[PDB]
Amino acid sequence: SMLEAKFEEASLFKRIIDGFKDCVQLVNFQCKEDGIIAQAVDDSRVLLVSLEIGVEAFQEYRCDHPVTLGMDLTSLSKILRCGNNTDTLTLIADNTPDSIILLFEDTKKDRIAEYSLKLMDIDADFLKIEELQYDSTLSLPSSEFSKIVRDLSQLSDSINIMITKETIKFVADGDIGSGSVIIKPFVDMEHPETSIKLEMDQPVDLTFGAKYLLDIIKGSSLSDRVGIRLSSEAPALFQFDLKSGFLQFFLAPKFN
Amino acid sequence: EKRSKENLPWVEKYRPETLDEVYGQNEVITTVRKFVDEGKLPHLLFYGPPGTGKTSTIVALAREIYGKNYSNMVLELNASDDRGIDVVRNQIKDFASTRQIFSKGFKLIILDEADAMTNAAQNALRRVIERYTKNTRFCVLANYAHKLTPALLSRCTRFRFQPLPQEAIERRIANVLVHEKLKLSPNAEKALIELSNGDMRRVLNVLQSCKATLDNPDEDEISDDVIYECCGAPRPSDLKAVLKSILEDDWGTAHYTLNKVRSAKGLALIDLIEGIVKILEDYELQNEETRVHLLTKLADIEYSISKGGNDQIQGSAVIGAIKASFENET
Amino acid sequence: TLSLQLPWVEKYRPQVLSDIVGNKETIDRLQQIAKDGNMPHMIISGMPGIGKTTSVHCLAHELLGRSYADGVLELNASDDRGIDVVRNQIKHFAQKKLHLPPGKHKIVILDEADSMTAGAQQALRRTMELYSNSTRFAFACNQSNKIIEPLQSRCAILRYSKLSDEDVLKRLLQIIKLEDVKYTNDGLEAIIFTAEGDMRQAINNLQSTVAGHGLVNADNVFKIVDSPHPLIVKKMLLASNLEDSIQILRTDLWKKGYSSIDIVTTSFRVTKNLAQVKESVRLEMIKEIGLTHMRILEGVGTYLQLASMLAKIHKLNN
Amino acid sequence: VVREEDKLWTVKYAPTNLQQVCGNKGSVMKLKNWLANWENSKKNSFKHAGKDGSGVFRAAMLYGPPGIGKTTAAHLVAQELGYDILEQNASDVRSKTLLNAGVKNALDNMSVVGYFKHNEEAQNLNGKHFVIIMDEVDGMSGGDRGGVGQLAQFCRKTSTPLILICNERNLPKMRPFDRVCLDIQFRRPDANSIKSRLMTIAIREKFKLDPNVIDRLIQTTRGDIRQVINLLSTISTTTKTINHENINEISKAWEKNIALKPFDIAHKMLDGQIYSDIGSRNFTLNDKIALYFDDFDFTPLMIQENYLSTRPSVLKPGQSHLEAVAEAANCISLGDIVEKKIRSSEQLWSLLPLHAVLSSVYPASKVAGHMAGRINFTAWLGQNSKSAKYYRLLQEIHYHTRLGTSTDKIGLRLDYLPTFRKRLLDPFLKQGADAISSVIEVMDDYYLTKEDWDSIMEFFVGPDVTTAIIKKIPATVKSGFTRKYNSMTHPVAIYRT
DNA sequence: CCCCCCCCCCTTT
DNA sequence: AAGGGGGGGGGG
DNA sequence: CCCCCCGGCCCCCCCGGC
DNA sequence: TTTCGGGGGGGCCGGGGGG
Ligand SMILES: Nc1ncnc2c1ncn2[C@@H]1O[C@H](COP(=O)(O)OP(=O)(O)OP(O)(O)=S)[C@@H](O)[C@H]1O
Ligand SMILES: Nc1ncnc2c1ncn2[C@@H]1O[C@H](COP(=O)(O)OP(=O)(O)OP(O)(O)=S)[C@@H](O)[C@H]1O
Ligand SMILES: Nc1ncnc2c1ncn2[C@@H]1O[C@H](COP(=O)(O)OP(=O)(O)OP(O)(O)=S)[C@@H](O)[C@H]1O
Ligand SMILES: [Mg+2]
Ligand SMILES: [Mg+2]
Ligand SMILES: [Mg+2]
Repeated sequence: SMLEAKFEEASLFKRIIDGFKDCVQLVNFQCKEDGIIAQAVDDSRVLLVSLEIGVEAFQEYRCDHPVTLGMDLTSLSKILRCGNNTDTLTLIADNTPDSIILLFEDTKKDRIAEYSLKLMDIDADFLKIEELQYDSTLSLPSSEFSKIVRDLSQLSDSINIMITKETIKFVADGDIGSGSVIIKPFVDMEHPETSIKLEMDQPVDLTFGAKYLLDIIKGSSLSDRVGIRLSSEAPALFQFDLKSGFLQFFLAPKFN
Repeated sequence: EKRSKENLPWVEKYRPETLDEVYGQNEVITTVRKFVDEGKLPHLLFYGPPGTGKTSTIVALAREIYGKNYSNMVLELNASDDRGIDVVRNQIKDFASTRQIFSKGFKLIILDEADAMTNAAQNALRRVIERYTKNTRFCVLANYAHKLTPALLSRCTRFRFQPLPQEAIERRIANVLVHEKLKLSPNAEKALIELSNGDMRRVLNVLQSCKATLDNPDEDEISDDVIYECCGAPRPSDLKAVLKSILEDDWGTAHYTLNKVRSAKGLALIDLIEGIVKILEDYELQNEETRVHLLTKLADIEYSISKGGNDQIQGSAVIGAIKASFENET
Repeated sequence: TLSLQLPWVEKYRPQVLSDIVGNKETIDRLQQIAKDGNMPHMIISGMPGIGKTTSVHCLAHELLGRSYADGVLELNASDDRGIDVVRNQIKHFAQKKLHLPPGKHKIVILDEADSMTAGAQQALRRTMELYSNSTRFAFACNQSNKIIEPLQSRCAILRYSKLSDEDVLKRLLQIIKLEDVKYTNDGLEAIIFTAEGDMRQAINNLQSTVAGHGLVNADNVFKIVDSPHPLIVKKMLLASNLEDSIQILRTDLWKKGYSSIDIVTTSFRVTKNLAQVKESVRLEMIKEIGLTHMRILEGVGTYLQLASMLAKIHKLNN
Repeated sequence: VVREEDKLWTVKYAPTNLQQVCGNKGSVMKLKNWLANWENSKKNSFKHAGKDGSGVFRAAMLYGPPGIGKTTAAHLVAQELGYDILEQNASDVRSKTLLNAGVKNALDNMSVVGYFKHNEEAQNLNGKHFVIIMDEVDGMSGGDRGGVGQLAQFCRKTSTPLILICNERNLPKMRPFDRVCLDIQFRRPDANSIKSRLMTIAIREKFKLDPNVIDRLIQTTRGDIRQVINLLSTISTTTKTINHENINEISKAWEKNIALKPFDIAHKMLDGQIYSDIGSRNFTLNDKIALYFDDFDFTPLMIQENYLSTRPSVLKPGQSHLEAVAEAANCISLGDIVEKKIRSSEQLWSLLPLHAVLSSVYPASKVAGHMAGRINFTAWLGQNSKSAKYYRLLQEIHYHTRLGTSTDKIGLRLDYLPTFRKRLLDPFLKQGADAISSVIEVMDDYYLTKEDWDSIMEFFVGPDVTTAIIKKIPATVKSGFTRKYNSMTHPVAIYRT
């Protein structure tokens, strides 16, 4: 088996999958000697999910040659639900692969559950996510962003984010009036996790859909803070760090 | 059931329990017996008219194959149960694709009265029959072949149940008279066979009614008079007299004779028409037009009677039709 | 007694494309496709028991070798084939990734596809189009008109014709040799005559004989197999005199147990397919037969009604 | 990774450029012009229509028979103008809920894939836009509830170009798309427009194809290029020469069976040629019954509608047109009785063939010939609906006046209504506005209303038609009548009707 | 720009 | 070989 | 104590010949 | 158009289980 990646507990992989399972259907995983990079595009072709998991997140990682695996997330989640969170989860794939093996092993009861998931043929090529000089680079706690987004979505289906000098406005102008939430760059020493920073280059103003933001903010469980990179005319970048790796959402802004 | 078999109707009390008690179908019985005795039973399609022994034959075959516990080793479905496409997809498929519970053996499925099943279910049954032929066999019973899809008919070996021959009916009547302490005259047996039209149910029901009619069945013999009284059917002499009067007397005399013959025993006009048609079938007419007119007008009168209407007008119509048709002989 | 024996129809089901008789051009085309691969989307149509399912299965087996288990998705009327099934399971199978030799593809076999609803057929279109590089579709049906035009446009039409008497005789003789069956020429003639081009019925009757009487002669065949009643009805309708028609009706149909509804329906069909009689005369006879059929459906299923129908038909043909 | 010789010929030889498309050049040009100028129309809010008239529609509806290049044309147009394609088809659930939760968000959103693919591309302004292609809209079965209406709203309200594709534009289900999209029609391409493509395919695949028999092949597939390419691929496996010798057999084997529509069924059934001896030999009675079954709910209506408008060529010696018409009418009446039997509680659908003979085939054979004029659709459906509406109105009027009269609804129609008119309409034509009160009184005596007044006035026929009479009444009189009625209380016969 | 075949497609709940 | 309307090859 | 999964009615629509 | 019956497919509702 060229590819053998062991997660000490299946909980981590389950949380990672659940983070971006309500917005995409098919994922392409490229596994190389340096780890796993996964890409996904939603049906509407508006949201792009990228995932990076380094070799530090696995107890034992071995990859003789790079491999590509197309997975449907419904089946993957269904199979993952069959393994307890306290078992070690081994992902196994051999040369010329038609399926991937998920092995949930528990040494406490010497119980081994082996599942085989058939791979999907995806012809889409990995979009080149080249570094972009985003105009604004904000970062704020995941809980606060989730609360604000969920509160604003109840009023309007579109949320407008404006970044100006020491001003971050989330307007929700829609059918139910027009509510706004304003936060300022704030720093605390007792609990630095609740600090808000702003590193603009030019003023920014982008409008996004409510459904995409609601799907994106579902990943707050995997990170304590969320980093938002914005540019005058380009997709936003919502980054959630992990113990070893990251989960990024690229959302195409609404027109004007 | 309740109490004992003596409380059952004769049509049910005398239901064959073994293939040796099925009369009048010697070829089919022999073929099926040879098939079972050599382990080469194919899918069966028993096609026949009412009361010929199809259900009895298949039940006896299942009993012979599986013994007394056959009821728990076969899947019997009839028009009284739901047999939709979902039933075929789930219940029949599960039965055909699973092993026996009580004892080892092959699976038998009896789709009695399969002519009452929808076309969709019949189509779904095709691959069920084809795929599980190794361990399952299907038997379907029908009275009307036009209701069965060609695909289903292609998959089944056909056995036709003819109307019961007269000798088989006599043998069954002899067995019944041996069981029930009864005496039957040859004329009574002849009339019973004539009116039965090859149906054993009719024979048994009429015999039971005849026995009930006798005052002292132990020492009273059933005669043709008893049969005609219980069945309320015209006697041959009455039909001959009516026909002779119609064909050889004036209109008033024919009307009077028909009315008197009908009133004497309270006969129905339809039975008289049937008897006269049977009598005239053997007549040798010199002109085809006479037969054509007879058949057409009598069929019209029978159809009119089927919907009710005035009885006297219908009788006069019968008389006039016969007279006009026979006027063409010249 | 409790151990069944495989019927000859299944025991001698052709396992290779070279064992199928009839439709020589189409069979050779299928053999060429198997040899060179690149199977196209196809629809095989015909009438019962001519070798459609056998041909499709043989082609799939020969093409896919040992990859038959994973590369073939078989669905028929006995399986649920609704719109949801087509959208989910068939789409997943088409999107599946499987490693096969250079000239092979995954195969979806929709047997009895005429039973599928219009919505499922509509849903199949873009699935067939987008994934043709890895999946191919083979439909087998009895009535091609049931398949919607868009699906027919995407497939290759293979309309099987009925097996000739020679092909039926050839296959029957091969089976006889492989089974060591005693037979006479007249017995084979009777078997083929009653088969009416249906291989399944021919083999079934051949087994029923021997299984019941040993020697396959015309007599023994006719003691179990009845001559097709459509031919008897045709003889009844074409009889010169009304007396002959009535005699045929009484002896060959009524006294044999055939129901009146069956007789009248067969009369309708035969009159519809009487090419030797003028169309107007056939229309008048059909009107009379329809009157009789309507009377029968009401409950008056008597021999007198059929006799009257024959009398009216003879009146028309005079 | 996919070998060239392992693809279907329809994929290997699929058009790569809009010029490679065969036939329907005008439709392709119309679609290209519509999409090219879509941005300008958006800038003008789709108010100033151009010379072509395509500037007012924000969406296009491509329709035509199968296998002619609609999907290929739409995809090539989308890719030629550097747009990003968002495609949905009948293989995707397209109900109201899913459409609202799906393509609706993308209707006014940018394309992340487009941005990340054309970031380095210069002068690609459309690369970040979406072109929504809704294929197989006609194939929306019960699995897509409300999809047609939601797509119609999308067409009437969208921010990016939207293209819809269907095969049957004349079906009632497609009515909502009547005037909310630019209709682009694709016609069966002729043989001359595809002969070069067939020659190229034959040369590339190493098999002889005679140019003469190409038209016969096109006729066999009825202008389906996909079907003809498939036929060539299937026949070339064993036959290396499609010449005049084998053309007949190939055409007869692959000939299509398209169910005729009601007008075509009526035209063919009434043709006198098929009922001749020879024509009977070619077109048989079974063929006629199958032609009826092609549409068994409209064929009898069409025959009954059009059997009086022909010039028979099958008249028997001495038989006149009127006698044949009478015989056909008698058989149509018998067929109507049979139809009543079929759709009764017994559900005797086994009589469907017999009905076919009594309602369609026999009368047509009696009056078969050449149509004397245009074939007309049945007028029975509209008349039936009108009769049902009038019967409903009569029932309401009867039950409003049921407490004053002594009769059934038929007696009310035949006897009471004339006197009611004489007491409700004539007074207005003699004393003008002085009858108002009197008329109202009459209404109050029978629990009548203004709507009942109009309905009653709408029943009379022949020399008692009130339309002109009502129209000629002075407007002042009618206004006064309405004001007087609306300014007074009236009794109610039935509460909560 | 105009005109003429030549055929196709639509009438239709 | 139904009547009426629309479109693309050829002549003008 | 509250939320989510997925079995069962409930409703609506469309054929029904060879 | 439509007098039953069957079949398919979608929308709710609610029992039960899980956290
Ligand atoms: N060949 C027979 N031999 C003896 N009794 C018979 C025979 N046929 C019918 N009967 C008698 O009539 C009764 C009914 O026979 P069945 O087997 O039910 O006939 P059937 O043909 O299956 O009826 P249908 O086709 O459903 S109306 C039996 O219980 C017997 O008593
Ligand atoms: N051309 C044939 N050659 C040899 N045997 C045949 C042939 N056709 C049919 N049979 C035999 O009959 C049996 C059934 O054949 P099938 O392939 O099932 O016919 P079919 O046309 O597919 O039936 P339908 O259309 O679903 S009713 C086979 O197992 C064969 O034994
Ligand atoms: N005008 C054409 N020219 C060349 N090839 C064509 C043309 N039209 C269809 N084809 C061929 O047929 C194949 C499929 O055609 P499509 O455009 O996808 O079908 P369609 O016209 O959309 O009809 P439906 O409604 O999908 S059946 C193309 O890839 C081509 O290979
Ligand atoms: Mg029975
Ligand atoms: Mg088959
Ligand atoms: Mg298409």
